[PDB]
Amino acid sequence: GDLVGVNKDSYLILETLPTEYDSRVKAMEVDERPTEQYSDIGGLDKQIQELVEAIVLPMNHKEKFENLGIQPPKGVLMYGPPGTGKTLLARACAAQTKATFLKLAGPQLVQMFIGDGAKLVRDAFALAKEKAPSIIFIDELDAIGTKRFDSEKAGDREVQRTMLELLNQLDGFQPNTQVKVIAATNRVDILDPALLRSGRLDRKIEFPMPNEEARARIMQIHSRKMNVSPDVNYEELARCTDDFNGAQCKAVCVEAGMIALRRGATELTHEDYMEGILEVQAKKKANLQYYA
Amino acid sequence: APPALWDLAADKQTLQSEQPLQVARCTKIINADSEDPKYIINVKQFAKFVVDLSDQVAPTDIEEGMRVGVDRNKYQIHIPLPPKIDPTVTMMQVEEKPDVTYSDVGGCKEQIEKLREVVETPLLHPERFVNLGIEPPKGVLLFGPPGTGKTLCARAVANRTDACFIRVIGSELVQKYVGEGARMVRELFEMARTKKACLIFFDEIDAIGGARFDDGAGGDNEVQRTMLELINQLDGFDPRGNIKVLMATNRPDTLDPALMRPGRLDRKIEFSLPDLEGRTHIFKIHARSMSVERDIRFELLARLCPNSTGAEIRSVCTEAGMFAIRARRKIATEKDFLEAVNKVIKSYAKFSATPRYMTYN
Amino acid sequence: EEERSKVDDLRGTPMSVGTLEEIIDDNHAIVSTSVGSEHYVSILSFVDKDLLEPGCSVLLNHKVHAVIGVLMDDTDPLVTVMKVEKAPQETYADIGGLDNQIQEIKESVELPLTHPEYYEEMGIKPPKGVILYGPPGTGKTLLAKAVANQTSATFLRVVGSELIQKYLGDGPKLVRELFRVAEEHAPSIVFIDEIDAIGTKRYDSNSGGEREIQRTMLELLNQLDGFDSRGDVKVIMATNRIETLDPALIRPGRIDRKIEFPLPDEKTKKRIFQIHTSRMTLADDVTLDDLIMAKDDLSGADIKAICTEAGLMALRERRMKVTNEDFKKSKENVLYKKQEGTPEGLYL
Amino acid sequence: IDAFRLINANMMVLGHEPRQTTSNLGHLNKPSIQALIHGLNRHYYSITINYRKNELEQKMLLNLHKKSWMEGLTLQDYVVKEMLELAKNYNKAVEEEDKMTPEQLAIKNVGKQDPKRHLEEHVDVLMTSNIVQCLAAMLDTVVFK
Amino acid sequence: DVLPPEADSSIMMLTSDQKPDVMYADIGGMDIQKQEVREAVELPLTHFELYKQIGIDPPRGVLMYGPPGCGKTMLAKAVAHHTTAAFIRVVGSEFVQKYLGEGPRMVRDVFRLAKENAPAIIFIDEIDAIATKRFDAQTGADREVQRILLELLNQMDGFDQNVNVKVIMATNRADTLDPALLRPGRLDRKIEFPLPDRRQKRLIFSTIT
Amino acid sequence: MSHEDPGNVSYSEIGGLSEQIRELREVIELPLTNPELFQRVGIIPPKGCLLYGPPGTGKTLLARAVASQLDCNFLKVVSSSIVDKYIGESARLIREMFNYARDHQPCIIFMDEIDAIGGRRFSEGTSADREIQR
Amino acid sequence: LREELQLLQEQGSYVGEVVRAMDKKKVLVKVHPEGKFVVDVDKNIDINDVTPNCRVALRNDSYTLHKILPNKVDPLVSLMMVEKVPDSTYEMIGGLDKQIKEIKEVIELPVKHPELFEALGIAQPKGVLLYGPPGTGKTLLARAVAHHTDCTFIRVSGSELVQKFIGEGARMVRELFVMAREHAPSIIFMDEIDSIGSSRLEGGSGGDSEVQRTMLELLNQLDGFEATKNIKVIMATNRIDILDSALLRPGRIDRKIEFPPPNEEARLDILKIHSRKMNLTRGINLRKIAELMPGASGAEVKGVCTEAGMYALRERRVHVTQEDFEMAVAKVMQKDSEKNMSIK
Ligand SMILES: Nc1ncnc2c1ncn2[C@@H]1O[C@H](COP(=O)(O)OP(=O)(O)OP(=O)(O)O)[C@@H](O)[C@H]1O
Ligand SMILES: Nc1ncnc2c1ncn2[C@@H]1O[C@H](COP(=O)(O)OP(=O)(O)OP(=O)(O)O)[C@@H](O)[C@H]1O
Ligand SMILES: Nc1ncnc2c1ncn2[C@@H]1O[C@H](COP(=O)(O)OP(=O)(O)OP(=O)(O)O)[C@@H](O)[C@H]1O
Ligand SMILES: Nc1ncnc2c1ncn2[C@@H]1O[C@H](COP(=O)(O)OP(=O)(O)OP(=O)(O)O)[C@@H](O)[C@H]1O
Repeated sequence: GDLVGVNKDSYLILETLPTEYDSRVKAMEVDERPTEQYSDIGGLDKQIQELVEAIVLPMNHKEKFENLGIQPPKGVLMYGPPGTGKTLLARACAAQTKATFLKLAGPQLVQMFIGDGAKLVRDAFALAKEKAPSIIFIDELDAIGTKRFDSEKAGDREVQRTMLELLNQLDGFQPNTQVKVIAATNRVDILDPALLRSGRLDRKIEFPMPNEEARARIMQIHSRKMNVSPDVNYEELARCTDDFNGAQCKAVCVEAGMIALRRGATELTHEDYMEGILEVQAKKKANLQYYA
Repeated sequence: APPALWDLAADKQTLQSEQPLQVARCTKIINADSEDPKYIINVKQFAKFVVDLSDQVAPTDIEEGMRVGVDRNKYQIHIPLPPKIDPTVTMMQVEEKPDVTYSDVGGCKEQIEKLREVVETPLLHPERFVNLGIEPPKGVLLFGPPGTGKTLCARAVANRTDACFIRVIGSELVQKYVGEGARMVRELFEMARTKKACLIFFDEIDAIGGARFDDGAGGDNEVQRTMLELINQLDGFDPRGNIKVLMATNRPDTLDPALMRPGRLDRKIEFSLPDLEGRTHIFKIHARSMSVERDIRFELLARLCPNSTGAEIRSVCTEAGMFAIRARRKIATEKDFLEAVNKVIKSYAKFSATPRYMTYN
Repeated sequence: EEERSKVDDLRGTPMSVGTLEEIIDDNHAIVSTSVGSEHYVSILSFVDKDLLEPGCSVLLNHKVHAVIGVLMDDTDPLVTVMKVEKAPQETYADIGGLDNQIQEIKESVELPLTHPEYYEEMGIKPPKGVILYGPPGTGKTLLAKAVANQTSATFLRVVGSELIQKYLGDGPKLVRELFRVAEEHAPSIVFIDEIDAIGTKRYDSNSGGEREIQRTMLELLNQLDGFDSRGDVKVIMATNRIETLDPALIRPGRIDRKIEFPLPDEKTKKRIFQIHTSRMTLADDVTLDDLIMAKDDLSGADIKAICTEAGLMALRERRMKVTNEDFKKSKENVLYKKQEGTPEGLYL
Repeated sequence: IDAFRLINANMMVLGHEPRQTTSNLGHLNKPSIQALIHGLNRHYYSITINYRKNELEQKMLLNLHKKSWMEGLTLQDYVVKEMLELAKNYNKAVEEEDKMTPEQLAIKNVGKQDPKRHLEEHVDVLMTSNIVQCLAAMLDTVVFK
Repeated sequence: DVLPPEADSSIMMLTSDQKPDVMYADIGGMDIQKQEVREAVELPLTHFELYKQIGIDPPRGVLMYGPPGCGKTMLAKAVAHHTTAAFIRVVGSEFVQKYLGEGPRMVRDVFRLAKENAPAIIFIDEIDAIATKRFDAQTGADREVQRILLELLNQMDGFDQNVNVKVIMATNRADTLDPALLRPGRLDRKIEFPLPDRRQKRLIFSTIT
Repeated sequence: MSHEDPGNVSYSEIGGLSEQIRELREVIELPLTNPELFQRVGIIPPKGCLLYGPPGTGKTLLARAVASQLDCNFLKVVSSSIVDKYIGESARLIREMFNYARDHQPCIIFMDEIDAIGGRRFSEGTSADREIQR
Repeated sequence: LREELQLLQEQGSYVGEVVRAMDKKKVLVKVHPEGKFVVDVDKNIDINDVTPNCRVALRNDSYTLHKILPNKVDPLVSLMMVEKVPDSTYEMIGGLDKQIKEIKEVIELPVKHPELFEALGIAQPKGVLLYGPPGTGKTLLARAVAHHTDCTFIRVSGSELVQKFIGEGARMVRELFVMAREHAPSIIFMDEIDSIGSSRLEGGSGGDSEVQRTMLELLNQLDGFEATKNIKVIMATNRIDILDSALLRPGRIDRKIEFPPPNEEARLDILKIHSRKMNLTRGINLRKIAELMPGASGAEVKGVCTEAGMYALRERRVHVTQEDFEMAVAKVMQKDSEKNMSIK
């Protein structure tokens, strides 16, 4: 091992002291519980369960899996045009699983020196095996997971080898079947074909632009705290939402929280939602002028 | 010299304190605790320091990830030292002095009211208390034509209660090799959480966006380090941050910070840029500069040079005094008609020189 | 008195000098000797702690690693490159025929410093400097327009600098740490001439590299942006192309103007050759008419040494005196032609 | 070894320069033993060390040491001829390389830096080498008759 | 007292004489390559009295390049079975270590065994690794070993003229080589290993059968 | 040697290709049991092999199965150990890996995912591409 | 010695390097493996006597200055130089008689004759260059500059170790020029930076453009402002670059020297000089052997002497026969250009 006390010139080890190694590579960040819950989303009900299943099933049903000889999934991919809410949603799943949450990211695996990414991933799994099954979430794996075409070299190539080392840990190392790890990416434009496995990415969910009824449900849960003017039909605001991402929905939600005092511009009512809805892609202006 | 004399005689009392306070070396970060009295500390000597604590410091003052002192004789802890500020790269990135004040023009049509209602006016909370919340959005976004941008932040310093916010430029993230942006955004935000409501500003992504790349490697994956970890740190649970954030740019680039922010940040604006009556208001404050009276007609030539912002017409009133010293003149009304003579020839020469006959031909 | 004699043995004799790490509001000073050391020193006087700033060298007495007092030494390798000096014996009047072109750059740099009365009453103030360049080989001839600026206050002659491409410093502050040390000794002028950063096609040789070296040159690009550009520290750039600077850099500066050096004509050739031969007496047998007439669009330096290459071969005949044997050999150099060439070749 | 004694630092008001009998004081001050030792002469002063006569045991200390160091009994040691083949290598192979230099002493003459003495030390080595082998050959005629 | 001196801890030398390595019967370059190799490689071993008569310098330079075919080390092993000789078997990248102070000892001890005793042919395979010129200071470990290559490039000038030394060299990339390497006055003999093509097929099929 | 894997059985569990199942059993096991065929006929046995992917599976399954079944005689190499650490030396690792390969016999070495550590010298990035060339 | 060894015993007597001198009475001392230390008096070496960039003996007690030792900056420079250049006295090279004819006063006139420059009322030239197809003198022109001018050989890159020793890196516009001031009659040479690599004119004329800009900026120095004379430049031409050097320097401003192709009178003298180191028969005619080698270069004449000496070595004879010189020509005639495809 390492970390054995040797005292001055005496050169005698009295006791071998824990825990593992080393420095800030040891503990990335200690997290407890999220505030939000999985009930803050809508329209994803069928596709969110695919993520909810794979993480929840090994907890309680592990005794039922040993009877039928079933291996629980490990790698899971969460992607969609942002905002898809995957940052808080996959984090809100750590409260239901009761497992300890550890914050991690692609850039977090990058350091100044060489070979440090290979030291970080082997460092987390060492704490993962000791701390019992847990939940580790990473964000934007496709960035560090880009093998491009030719070389050399990619700046993150140290991590793109470490990500493939994670595939080797999910290949040759049996203990890596423990402490399921959650992954999320912005785009599937760059995806490794070797990622297919139960230990590797297994459940991979394509999150499209939420439905017009789904965009109304997710934005109502966010606006339930604020005080809004009465007479909200919910019919026009749902239909006026098309192709818009969940983050652009909160952009209207955050906008809808400013309408109380004055604001001073006059929103009145029922035009609030369609205001910030058009803000990003609209509004003419032109149309015609300078042209026909 | 009086401070030099007395100090040389004041060290005679210091050589009584000579031996103590020497043992303070070195700075070391603790890692784990085996028991209540004993901890372990990683020290600059590359080993780990398993230590007790002196009776002067309570055991609750020593927590994991803290830099503390030691007494090299008895080896017990002396005093914890929290402070250390920046590496060599980010210490320059800290703001030094205000510049680019917005008193030169006002008021703007929309973009001034767009942001001021979401961030500035709620800072004193005549509004946010009753109006929100819905914890307010943490930042805004500035972009558009170059005139005008970042100028509103300096005028906000005079209108902001104690104390002024430190602003940070985003074009210094590239020095040598890679990985400096990793440790950069980490510790500067850890200091930002200690800034207790002091805002943090970001801008100048166009300063690195002129060329910066030929074929590869970019430029893309190595940039995903700083930009994603930024948003990742921006997505951090605690506080976060009570110091808000301030974001700015020139072009809409890039998309990843643009679609991540609306769930947290809000209120993007588009410059604006001057107006007809806006350009003459710049000449109103410029009347206090140079030597200028109220007899001049500003709107005469103001409509003939659109999209000059406030920077070009500043050089117009600048080079105007350049010829005024060469021609010995003084007051801009003297000089009534012939101030516009140097105003028309200098402004059109600064844009460009093109033959006018080939235009219609 | 007895002060210096009493306290000389406290710090020394064989004391060591470290570097100040940080300053604590509790009066405890943390000094770091090389490498990786700390300490606590409590001194309430002799500071001068504000002028110090962190990252500086401070004394350490033997007993025990404490500071008797702080001094300002060196400072840094960059401040040394300003000297020396320049301020030569040459003046702006030593060149001629550019008087119409030089009056724009000369009056712009003379607007600050001397004649400040109309500079301060204005309260606008274009202290932006200029940008120089020109063919065929000029742009250092426009530096000969700054030889009058070299004699004005403090000047810095820079070609490719040092720390730009070779090894980087910390931030733009290198020019700004020059500005704070200049503010006591000010005014000052920092010239920029013939930037070789982007001038080289293939860098020497293969390095870290074809991509990142552009990003450490991008560090220069943001260093001149700059944050936050206020005063002068005059900036006068000389190089082939100005397009290397991004439009975001022009916003802080410098937006004043840039000038080009045109090919000097026969009136300028004779005038430049005359002033160089004015102070130092020329020879009467050599006429200036056939020299300026036989050449078309050539600098003032090229007309000079074509008479030197005649005097070159002249000493092979062992003549220090003016002799008519060289007059024909100098007229032979006029018949030799070859002074200018450039494509063309076409009939238009 | 070393010896030192602490002088009182509170004596700074009084004189710092005892003692009498400068004989052992001047000899103790030399060699002065480098610098830092004399740099520690602040607050300290050295002291002389002499040996009262142990000659009772000191006579046997030389006797017990040399009696066991001479051939172990003085008998037992009486590498021999094999070292002579190694000696005659040092009496021949080393000779010709040392006798090229007298040829280098002749220049000739004279373009090389002089004087240079190549005589020692190998000449006296060859002297003792034959003194060894001749008195070692006497062991035959000493032990026998 | 100093060392004899010796080769110290560098390399370590010899290890070629253990034998065997590769028999020259496969390809020896009979009557074609054994000619150019005769005069320019194994004649420089000594042949002292013959070179003073002609007055032409038989330089140490032997260059090899353009695999396939291999050749190279086999030509070093072919001469090993012709005349018994102590060969230095090394690589371009192997001598880079954590200590740059040993460098000045290496090229000294490597080239001191050629001048004092001459059954010596020194072979260095794929020098293009250290031939890469890296500017950065953190890479100074690489900057020092190409000075090592340039130091032995100076030591070859200290040999001429003339007696004695021989150095054979092979690399797979000739573009990264410094201009001082192949500049005249140091390597005056460059033997390009020809592409085997059709002529060596029946030759390599004869030795394999 | 801290690795591990079941099988034995996993050799023939994949099922295909039958020609790759029988050939990998020969080139490995036959030189161990019967060196006579090489010395009597006078042919050089293959000292290396290359298994690449992923057009299907069986790379890590079939090779590591014989490895784990060969017990104390084997050598494993992960692509993460070549970069090692800042100013680290893997050149002595490559010489050590093949040095102990000449000790335990027949040794078997697995190198997986060499695209990152197999760096070409055509385009040499930063300071880190040369240490890959070494 | 035993007493002297004691002073050197404890920590040992080190060697320090003084980077700069301070007004505070402390002198900076740098150890080679370690960092930069500092030490005060030191009353043996006075404060004003301490000069930067020098070598001093470091004591083992107070780390003071025991002795003073000089440093040699130029021998490290000249090491790279003497590695890259031989001597070549005037008799060693042919066809150079016209070169040193009109090039001699490019060297010694600005040194010992400042007066005749003002006889015509004129200043010094800024350099020269040669242009043409090879030809020989790529080595030989640089070979002659060291022995003729008696100047530093500081040369164009040059790898890798041109930038390292002088400052942090060589910008070629200052360092190379500053080191040219240390030697009073010093000129500048650039070799080669002319070859086919780089036959595409991109890297060939692009890397030289910094030297092309260096010689242009030198013209402006001695015109507008400078205190320094004798600063000049000389170029060596291998392939192309004839028109590239002619655009900037069409004999302007200096004596016009064309890089000589192999010529009749050029092959006569270059063969007689290189034949003085060999034993040759006296029944040989040096006139016919020079005319039988059209084209090639004077360096090829040296190659003929080597090839003609290899076969004479094979026959085991002390001399060489002119028939074997014809065998040396037959070896080099097979490498000429290419054919017959494309043209005819
Ligand atoms: N479909 C959705 N349902 C509920 N909330 C959403 C939805 N989409 C976005 N949000 C909200 O918008 C806020 C902004 O998060 P955002 O969606 O930008 O992160 P993200 O795009 O999931 O990040 P990443 O793509 O890196 O996983 C979140 O706090 C989240 O609660
Ligand atoms: N045919 C199979 N039978 C049983 N298990 C298999 C099979 N193929 C793959 N596996 C499992 O997948 C893991 C990886 O195996 P292998 O390396 O052969 O495929 P792979 O290279 O990962 O494929 P990909 O690169 O497409 O993911 C092994 O741990 C193994 O348990
Ligand atoms: N539209 C405008 N109206 C009035 N003054 C302006 C305008 N645009 C710029 N200015 C003036 O120009 C001066 C310098 O502005 P500066 O070039 O620093 O803007 P900037 O910070 O570069 O803009 P951005 O952040 O968009 O790049 C300011 O003092 C400001 O008064
Ligand atoms: N007669 C021959 N002709 C050609 N090649 C042969 C002959 N005999 C053996 N070889 C080949 O030479 C190889 C070993 O020679 P050597 O060590 O010189 O290779 P190498 O030059 O290092 O290889 P590389 O060119 O890839 O670096 C053997 O693998 C063998 O195949």
